[PDB]
Amino acid sequence: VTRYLRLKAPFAAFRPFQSGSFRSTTPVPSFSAVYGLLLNLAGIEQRQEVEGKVTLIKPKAELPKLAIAIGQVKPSSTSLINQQLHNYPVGNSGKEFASRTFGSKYWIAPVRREVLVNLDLIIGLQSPVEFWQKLDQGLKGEDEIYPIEKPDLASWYCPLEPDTRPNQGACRLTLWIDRENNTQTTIKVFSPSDFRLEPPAKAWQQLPG
Amino acid sequence: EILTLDFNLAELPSAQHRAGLAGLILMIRELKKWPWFKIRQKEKDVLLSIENLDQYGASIQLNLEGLIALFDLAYLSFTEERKSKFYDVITPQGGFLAGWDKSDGQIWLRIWRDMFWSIIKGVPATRNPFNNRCGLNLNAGDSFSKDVESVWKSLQNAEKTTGQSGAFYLGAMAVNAENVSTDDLIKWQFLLHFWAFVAQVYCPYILDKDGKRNFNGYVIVIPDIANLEDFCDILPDVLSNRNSKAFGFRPQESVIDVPEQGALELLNLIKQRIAKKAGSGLLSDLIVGVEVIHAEKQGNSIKLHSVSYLQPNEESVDDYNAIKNSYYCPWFRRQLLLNLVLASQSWLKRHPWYGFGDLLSRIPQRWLKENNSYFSHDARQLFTQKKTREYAEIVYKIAQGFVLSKLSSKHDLQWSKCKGNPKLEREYNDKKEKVVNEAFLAIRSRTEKQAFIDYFVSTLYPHEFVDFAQKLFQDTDEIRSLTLLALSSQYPIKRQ
Amino acid sequence: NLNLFATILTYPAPASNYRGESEENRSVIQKILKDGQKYAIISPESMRNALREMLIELGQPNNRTRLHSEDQLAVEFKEYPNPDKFADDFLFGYMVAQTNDAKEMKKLNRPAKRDSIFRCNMAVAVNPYKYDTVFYQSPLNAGDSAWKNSTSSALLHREVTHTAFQYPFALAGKDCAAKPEWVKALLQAIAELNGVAGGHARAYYEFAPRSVVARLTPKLVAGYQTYGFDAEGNWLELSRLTATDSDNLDLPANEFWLGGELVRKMDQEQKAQLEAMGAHLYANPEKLFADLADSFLGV
Amino acid sequence: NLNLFATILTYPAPASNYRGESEENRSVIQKILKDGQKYAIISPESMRNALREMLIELGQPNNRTRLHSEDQLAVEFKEYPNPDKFADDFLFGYMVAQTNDAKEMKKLNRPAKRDSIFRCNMAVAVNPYKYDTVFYQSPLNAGDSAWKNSTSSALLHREVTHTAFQYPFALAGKDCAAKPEWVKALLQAIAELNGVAGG
DNA sequence: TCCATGTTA
DNA sequence: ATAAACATGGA
Repeated sequence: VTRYLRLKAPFAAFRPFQSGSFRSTTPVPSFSAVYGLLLNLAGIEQRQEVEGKVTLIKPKAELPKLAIAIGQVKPSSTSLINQQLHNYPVGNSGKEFASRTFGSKYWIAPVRREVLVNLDLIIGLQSPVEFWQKLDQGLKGEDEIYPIEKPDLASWYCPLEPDTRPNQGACRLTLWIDRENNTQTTIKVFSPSDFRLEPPAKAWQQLPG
Repeated sequence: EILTLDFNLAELPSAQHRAGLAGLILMIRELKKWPWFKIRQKEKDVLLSIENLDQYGASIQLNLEGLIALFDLAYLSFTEERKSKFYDVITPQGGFLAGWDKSDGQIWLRIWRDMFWSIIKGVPATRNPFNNRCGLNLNAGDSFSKDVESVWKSLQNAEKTTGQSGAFYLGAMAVNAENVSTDDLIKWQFLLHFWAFVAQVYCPYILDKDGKRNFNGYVIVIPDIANLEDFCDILPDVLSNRNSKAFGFRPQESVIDVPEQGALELLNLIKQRIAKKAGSGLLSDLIVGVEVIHAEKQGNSIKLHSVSYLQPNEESVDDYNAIKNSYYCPWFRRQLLLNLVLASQSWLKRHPWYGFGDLLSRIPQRWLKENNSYFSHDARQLFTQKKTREYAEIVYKIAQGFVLSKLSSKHDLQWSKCKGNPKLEREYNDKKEKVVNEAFLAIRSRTEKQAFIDYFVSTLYPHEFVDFAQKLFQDTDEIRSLTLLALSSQYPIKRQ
Repeated sequence: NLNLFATILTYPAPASNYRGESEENRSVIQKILKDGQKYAIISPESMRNALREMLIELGQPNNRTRLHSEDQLAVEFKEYPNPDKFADDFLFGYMVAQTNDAKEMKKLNRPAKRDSIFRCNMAVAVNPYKYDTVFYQSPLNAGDSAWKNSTSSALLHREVTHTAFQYPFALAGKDCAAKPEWVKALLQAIAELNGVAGGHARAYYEFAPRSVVARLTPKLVAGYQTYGFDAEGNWLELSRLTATDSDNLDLPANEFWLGGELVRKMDQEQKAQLEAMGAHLYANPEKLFADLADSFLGV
Repeated sequence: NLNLFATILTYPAPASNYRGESEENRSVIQKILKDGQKYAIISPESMRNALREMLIELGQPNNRTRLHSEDQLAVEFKEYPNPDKFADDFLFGYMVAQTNDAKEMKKLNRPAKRDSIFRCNMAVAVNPYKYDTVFYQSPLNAGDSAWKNSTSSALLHREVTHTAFQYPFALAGKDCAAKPEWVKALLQAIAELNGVAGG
């Protein structure tokens, strides 16, 4: 890796991909979300932004190549703070609903979901010099994030093989997802490793995106 | 026709599919033990063979008649009569579970059956398969294969995509924030038809104003399988080693209080069986994770309450094994399970349960606290299950000294003489009650940083050993909790 | 070349918002385990709704009404938001319609999908909850009336507390320059917020500005993090005064004006002379936001 | 077009609100925390009831009254005779059911919900109190003419404290339908506000 | 696509 | 205390 930078945030939420009627969350963000956040923070606009019923139709032909890991310093708890969020009905969709048709989003119904009390992340990116330079220009050029790479090292994550039973692992995770018919991502489960030493090469994952 | 299917545990996205594989394998194993099954095999040339059964993969070979037989066995059902203040209700047979529930009246099965109607098939349009196979006699050659042919056509190309229906008991057709549909595989959707037979069911409840348990919905427990062959060998006796004592019309063990309690109970039974059944690895080597679902029906709609993922650690199992020893645990001391969860490893040792234990106890049970003492409050937490330890012990000494000395100074009557003669115990005990509850209620309210310490004058009213103000003036909560709880230790014991 | 963002605080008063999720015969409020304690919170959706209500109250045109319906809560009186002008004041204009207005063939406007301006955070209390409780009479309506009576009368109870709230803006960018008048009106509406929560008419709590202080150059937010502050003290003052004394040359205090309403009463001269002669005027939030708008029209 | 709101206080005297929610032997008053101290409370429902009572007294049309002749206290004139055409202060009482006066649509086109013009708030003290303050006494029984037969024979306690307290209120601005005399009569009733207490 | 219906210890 | 605001696959 070239260098890595640290950040923290008080509140966040990471929905499982089509969790269901009742939402849920995961202790750590997905790799795809982190990749998108880093791409946007550099000021790189999305490669494709066509419009229609849906979006996110992304070929890999023109897209930066890069390798990302993930880290974690302090465990955080979870809470549930919501009572309502409307939806789009399935069924008759009778009476007025069919009468209005104004970007409908009618039939408000109650539903709850989860939030994270606190969040802090440490990992950065292994990338060529030009990409890091333009990322710095996007951050500084024409909540809070800053590089403390060498000190302040904490635990990390890594894919797990059928041995060495881990503790408090993440149930599911996403690598590269497109909102269409596909095979989604291959590996789901991940395992945390606790040691104040540089993460192993297995922790680094070369992202296809 | 001959069709072969191969499955790998690593490629499954959810633990539900992993349960489905084990359910299908157990279905085949149980079906292989029926005379009518082999009669149909030798008559209609039924093909059914497990090829490669190991820890990491599975292989199956089957024909159309095998699918017909499996759907005949799985979707078997009959009709039962119930009364109203009369009507017929169709009830599923239960499959291989009927051959394993040795409890009187198959009461466990009943709960399972109830659950199958509560959440599994809340939408009645999905009840069609059981309607057709009601009253059929597989020993008499009764069979049904109309729906089987469509499934066979679909399975002819299992790699094609499809759409998830409500047969998956989580989510909707698209969740419908917008029109998204969903993604799944035909072979993967086939596997979900049988995992419901492996899940565990428990009945949660809430406490009313009168303290009676009001049951609402169910809690479903799903295991995550690591070694398939070991799991399928051990479960048949795990189910058979369950308790049989029933409370009312439900098993006593079936009553749980928190969603995580059933997860601990299942793996506790597994740990009992691993001592009973040797030759397998540790619990982690058998179960990777536990899934807990809280569900309940409301009208023509189904609502969820909690979804979570647990861990199989045994040190928590050892602690949990202690709670069942105490008989008729009060619902307040029961909240000890809540505080079971480099920061929170040893958080239980401070017992900070005064707050939430008091919050609920205030409202409806300040009236009911005089009733049966909730079985002596498990001897008031078994009398703290017996200088910081000395700091805890001096509170117990001081409370007893206060109550005895005050009751003596009031009328100079001693329980030593009272126990000697009959017909005078309850008159003494009534004064004891009315002298303890007033002080307990006085400490119940008027609690803050400074005013609380001034009430210690009353505690030592009829009145080294001083070098602890550096703790008393700082905590103000642990000491308050101890003085509140230990004061109830001197509360009278019940007559019986 | 940015949009400034700040943090507001409210005068203490008893809490009003009951957040549903009622269990047995009590109404409760959601809590957060910030440091193992209890804290009352409010979701940003209520603030968004209240701000839009004040925008419609001030007379600014809009195309959406949430009216009290007899059957079930719903929102209506809305048409196609074809122009960005005359609608929704450049914010919160979602659309998920599958077939609408010939998409863009005759609409000829941007889809207005997944667009937002002035994304706001959520409010947090400053004092721990002490497990309070206040009971409630709640007698039956009648024993002889034609209308129903719920067959009995109960004795309820609810909990209240007095605690201030802090609240960040988080407004940035430079694209919101089409209607500076709309921006000024929105700023005035924020300065004139009252009854933001939908809690209840009685025991009403209102969000009045009280020592709103934050600013930055056209760089992303950092430094004070909008949270991690003490209660009923000088967190504003201690935090940014200490930082600016440590960072008088590291960060420009000329643009980042003064902080704290108490220092407006004492030691104002010393702080001003030691820091800078910048536009650090602080008399009232109204004129403060007026000069913010005056300086913001040029940028 | 014009809004108004004010905070008012009174003169010091012993406490007046009494409910006895704790126990028969010991009576207590509601307590609230404030900066580590404790203070007294008078709930807004009491002031609402008192305002209704003075609107009764000041010769104003009414749509609610009590009976004081039932085992469990209830209200009669609010719900029995009135279809809620015009409330005391346009409070337009609500309640939900399968129907309410023929779905409250055909006979009288009014919304199910209410207006809530008035805007009150909790009343809080200015200085703290401290624990029990006064004793009390109770008789044994009637004796010869046995009709009461309580047979209590106890010496209970009471809680009193001396404090003058204040409270705010607010009023809507653009409400002018049938206002001219109604709102000024309500204001005049506020001016006195005599009979409010828990006892 | 649309238009056929289900209740307790 | 009421107090309420969903799904299947079927020609």
